[PDB]
Amino acid sequence: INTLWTGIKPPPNCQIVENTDTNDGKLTLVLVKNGGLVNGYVSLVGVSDTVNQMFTQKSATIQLRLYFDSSGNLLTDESNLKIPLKNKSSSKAFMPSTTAYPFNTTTRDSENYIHGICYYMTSYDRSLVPLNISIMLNSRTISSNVAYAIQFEWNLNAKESPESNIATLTTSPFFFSYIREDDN
Amino acid sequence: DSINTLWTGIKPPPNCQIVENTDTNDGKLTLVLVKNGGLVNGYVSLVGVSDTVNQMFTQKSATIQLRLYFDSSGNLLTDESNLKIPLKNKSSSKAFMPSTTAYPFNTTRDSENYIHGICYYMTSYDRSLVPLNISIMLNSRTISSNVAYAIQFEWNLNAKESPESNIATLTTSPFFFSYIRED
Amino acid sequence: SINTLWTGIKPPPNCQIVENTDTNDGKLTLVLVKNGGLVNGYVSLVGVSDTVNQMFTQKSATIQLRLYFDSSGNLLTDESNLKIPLKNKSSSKAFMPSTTAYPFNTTTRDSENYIHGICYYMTSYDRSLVPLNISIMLNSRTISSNVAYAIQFEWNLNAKESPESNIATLTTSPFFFSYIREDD
Amino acid sequence: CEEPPTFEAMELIGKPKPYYEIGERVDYKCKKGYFYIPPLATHTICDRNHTWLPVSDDACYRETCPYIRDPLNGQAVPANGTYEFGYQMHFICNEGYYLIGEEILYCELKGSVAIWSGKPPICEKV
Amino acid sequence: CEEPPTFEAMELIGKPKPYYEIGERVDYKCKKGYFYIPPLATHTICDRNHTWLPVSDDACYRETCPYIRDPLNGQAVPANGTYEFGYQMHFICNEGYYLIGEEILYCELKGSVAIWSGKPPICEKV
Amino acid sequence: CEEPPTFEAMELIGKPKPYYEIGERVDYKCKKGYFYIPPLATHTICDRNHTWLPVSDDACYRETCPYIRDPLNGQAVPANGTYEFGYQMHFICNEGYYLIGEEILYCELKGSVAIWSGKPPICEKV
Ligand SMILES: *[C@@H]1O[C@H](CO)[C@@H](O)[C@H](O)[C@H]1NC(C)=O
Repeated sequence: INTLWTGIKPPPNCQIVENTDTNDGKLTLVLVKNGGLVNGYVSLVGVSDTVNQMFTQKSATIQLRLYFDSSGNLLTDESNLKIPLKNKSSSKAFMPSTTAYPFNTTTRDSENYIHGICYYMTSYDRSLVPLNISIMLNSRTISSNVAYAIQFEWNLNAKESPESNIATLTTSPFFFSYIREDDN
Repeated sequence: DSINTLWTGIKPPPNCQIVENTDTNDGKLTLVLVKNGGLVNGYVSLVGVSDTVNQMFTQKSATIQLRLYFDSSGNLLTDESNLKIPLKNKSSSKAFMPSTTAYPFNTTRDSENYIHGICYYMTSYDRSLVPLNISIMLNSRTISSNVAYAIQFEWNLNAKESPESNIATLTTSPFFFSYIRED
Repeated sequence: SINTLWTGIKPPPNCQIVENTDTNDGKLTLVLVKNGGLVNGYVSLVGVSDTVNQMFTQKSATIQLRLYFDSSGNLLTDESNLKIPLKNKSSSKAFMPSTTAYPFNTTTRDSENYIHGICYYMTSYDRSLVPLNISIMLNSRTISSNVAYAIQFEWNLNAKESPESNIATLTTSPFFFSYIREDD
Repeated sequence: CEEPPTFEAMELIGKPKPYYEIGERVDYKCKKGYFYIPPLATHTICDRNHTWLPVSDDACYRETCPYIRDPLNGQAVPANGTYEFGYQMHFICNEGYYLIGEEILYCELKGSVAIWSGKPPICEKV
Repeated sequence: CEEPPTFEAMELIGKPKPYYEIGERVDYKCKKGYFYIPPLATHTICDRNHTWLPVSDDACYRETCPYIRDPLNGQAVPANGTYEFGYQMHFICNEGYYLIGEEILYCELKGSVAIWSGKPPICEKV
Repeated sequence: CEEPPTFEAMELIGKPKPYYEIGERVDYKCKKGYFYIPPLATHTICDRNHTWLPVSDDACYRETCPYIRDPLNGQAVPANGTYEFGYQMHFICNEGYYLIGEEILYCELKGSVAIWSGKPPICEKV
């Protein structure tokens, strides 16, 4: 049991727009155990029309947050990800360490975010547009059930909009790593 | 470790062709692919060998594209590839190839097939940094009946003014990546 | 079977950043993991002293921690800016940067020995992001007869105007890296 | 029963049924901008009657803005005194000093994060 | 055997020998600008005679530019019907609408990829 | 013995003791700006007397600047040392050519790295 993921080329498996009832995103997430760390791979694909219109604006923002119970299982009800993760074959071993990225009540430790940049390929000329990716580990909690949390946030911000019509939103794969829990 | 690493080896000999029309190896490509769960960890740096290559950065902008093709076994098709020396284990290579279901071979180039990032070039005179656009296309485009897997590296210079004024050894900062591997 | 070499999660003040200082004024989190012929790296920094947490009231600053190791792979705590030895998560030679990959030079100072990238600082007041230039020099330059391996981390601030106006806890986003490792 | 109670801090989890059975359970989660603190209730159930049990959104607290150190040679005092979004911060400069740039900063809520509507001011030496 | 046939779409792989024997195989790869699609052959052999077997460059197609949806309240028609590098795309705006910015876009070949020489236009409401 | 010798290139490693004992070793490391080259000594030891053994900072050299190729149609000749910091580089243009931009570049020490105080000049064709 080395890999915990959404699986390759998944079905619409998450909700990106506020107040919908139809999964409008294809989130590919791959978490791999490696020493005291976890290796991450995360890409996003737009399914709905409303989502695939987001990049007709000068700027947009997409935020998917995953919550987990004490076992390390997706709390599908609270999360924007609506389909549990599965092994490639507890998931606690894969969660973000609580001592490394605590759950705070006072502040939101800057120490809890991972920051980087992935890219969007335009429809017409394949040119690149930087998207700001940021991953918050644990930190905040919206339920008595929550024991672990991972939050992905993509951010568009450009002098002018990338697209003029609707087109399939796709974020370049962004790689990351964090200090993992370890049941115990 | 039961065959864990597939690479070009540390500090390799001129082992690839960068200039369009030629047959002498003018590049030293260091590539390290490591099996890790359902993923592969990547490490790739480039060094210039020929003079014509080491002059490329006297321009405001240049571009370098090495593409590697593989058979159904996972072995370098040295004939079609810009990499002219097969990969080897650190001790099938299929386990190391890019998944076909993850990054398909299409008939039109999914944006979902590219990895994008930035590595850096260190100038000769003041060691200052110059951003190079790195992009790795996984599969997506086949050029022969033999091809079963493909990895394409593309470095891109683009600056307000040229980094160098004379010829100097082109070297790209190590760029790390990961992809969903076949199995 | 001994896979991780690190500073440990959420460490005590464990390094000196201010040149010529009396006390440890930095909390360096470093995690090195064995993976094939490579090592996976995870490195974040936190400011402890006031003088350090004032560095970002300038338009630009620079922080450089260098770690040296003996032939065994053990921190030479005397020469290094890191003042507390690394430890396994349970020789450390297996974790060091290959000598054939990133040589120790007497002349050239190979561009082939540096890793380059960008991590981020989160401001105090509006959480906005400020790019820090990270650069990791592997081996390359020895300063003492004891040295057999070396890793140097260098963070660099450079902005149109200073990020902070008062003193505030300096924290660098986690920066991930990888290098070709030595091997017994 | 019927549509479960609505609150300011927390909202319902899942499709709101027009009619809940007797003994059926309903859970809440904190709204964007609020976060949960144990061990107060987040749920409610349909009692032997046809009303919902007692329940409050006290379990959910407002998002706080980051701590702000007194400007050098100055003093940063919360004016409404909360740090929760909504309330603001006042700045006063010591004797022989004068402030530059905004003696009041708002702690506004932007998205799911609470932030300050400006960069803390400077206290200058006259 | 002698020099193997030459083609438009695909070229030879490796040093062209002045004389090939019976039985040996010669392989082709698509030229810069073309890409391969299964499962048509890309090779050929020297038959019991001293000529080459049949073989075509049908396995290699011309690169294509990405699909372009009709602009909202408009219409995107290929002016040559192709999406093949070299040919272009025409834009027409419906009744009560007018175009802004380039009623024609070229599908040019840049490097190994075929792309559009501009951002598709808008159809505005008058 | 007493405080170990001081040097220009290398310094002491660790707290300087007021009194060292016979046979006790003391190690040095190169100072900021210098780097070590084998296999010369970088330590001394309290001999049967009460003085320190011989020892020099020859093991430590000055940081060097990168190699500079002769400008095309020109010639790049150093002024003094092996591209050692402190010393500079002179540029001369061949017959029928003229220099543009700084016929001298300094090899200055910035931080721990030795670099050139400018971009090598061009030799132009007249
Ligand atoms: C494409 O169609 C247009 C129609 O306006 C024509 O002008 C153009 O020449 C065509 N291109 C080619 C290569 O025939």
